[PDB]
Amino acid sequence: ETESMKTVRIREKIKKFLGDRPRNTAEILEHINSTMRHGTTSQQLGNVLSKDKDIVKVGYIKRSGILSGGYDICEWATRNWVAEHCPEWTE
Ligand SMILES: [Cl-]
Repeated sequence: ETESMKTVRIREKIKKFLGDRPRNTAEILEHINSTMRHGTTSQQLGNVLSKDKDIVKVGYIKRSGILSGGYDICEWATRNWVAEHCPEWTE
């Protein structure tokens, strides 16, 4: 019922989802929100992903344009996935 309990539940779902390969924030949000009653927002999810040390940011695209407006897309992986697939990587 608590916000922490929800956040813990969300973290476990995200980690399972990211098991196979890295995914972008939009894909993660769609997955999470497809399997929870209320789910979360892209802003809140970004915070959760950043705060969870088991889930690491592996890429980014930022777009800006006089027509595009601006947006970012971030790519995330589990730390263990990175350790296994990029064994020269460190942070
Ligand atoms: Cl929920």
